[PDB]
Amino acid sequence: HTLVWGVWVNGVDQGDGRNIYIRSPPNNNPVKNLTSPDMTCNVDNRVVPKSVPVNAGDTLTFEWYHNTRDDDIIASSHHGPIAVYIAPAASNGQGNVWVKLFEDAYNVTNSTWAVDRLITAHGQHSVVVPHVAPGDYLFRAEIIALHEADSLYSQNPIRGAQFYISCAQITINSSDDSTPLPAGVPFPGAYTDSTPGIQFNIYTTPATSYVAPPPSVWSGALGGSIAQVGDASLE
Ligand SMILES: [Cl-]
Ligand SMILES: [Cl-]
Ligand SMILES: [Cl-]
Ligand SMILES: [Cl-]
Ligand SMILES: [Cl-]
Ligand SMILES: [Cu+2]
Repeated sequence: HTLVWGVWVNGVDQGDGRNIYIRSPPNNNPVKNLTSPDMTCNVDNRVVPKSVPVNAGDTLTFEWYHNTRDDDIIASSHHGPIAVYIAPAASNGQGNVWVKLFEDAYNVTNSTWAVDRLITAHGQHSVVVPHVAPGDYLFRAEIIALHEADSLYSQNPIRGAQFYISCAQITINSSDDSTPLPAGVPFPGAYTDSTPGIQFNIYTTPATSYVAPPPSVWSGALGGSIAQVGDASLE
């Protein structure tokens, strides 16, 4: 159970974005139905009044929280991967538009899931803004909590993978457009019951075996991190 508070741009807090530049849902409950329209941008997908200005090459940091800013972020039980996707805003997230910019899943090197790292990072994870066309975009940050994912939601709706989805409105101002954005995948649609990484037993299946759901990270993506970029208590 987690939500996006706001974003940082090059280590500068853009302030509370909830219902402002984040298409915030009403609460922190997961999406679970893989065919749901709610897979696009969560349960209240609508235009919000502000879009955060960035330039290509900026570090854009999403900041998550549980109940209040800079709290426990997400329950530690919620082990799973983190991904970020981009789509042109005019799409409203519809059709074959979502391009993956970032994936972290299980990290053998230090025996962490992405979610574990997110908690350590005070809810903060980042992407480099890609060299796409100037204009308005949706950045879709997605946490998959796997603690109940040994069952399919379609078999038992009390369980299943849990999707914490947040769409931020981002305006890319300066960009040389050296990596034009291609068509992408649909949400809903890209994840199905058989997709790798949707049905997974963290209790009995080795985490080193986990494969995150496709699609693969786009060739144009410039990277990211899961790491604190600024101290929210420093304000
Ligand atoms: Cl839960
Ligand atoms: Cl950190
Ligand atoms: Cl099942
Ligand atoms: Cl990949
Ligand atoms: Cl490319
Ligand atoms: Cu939860």
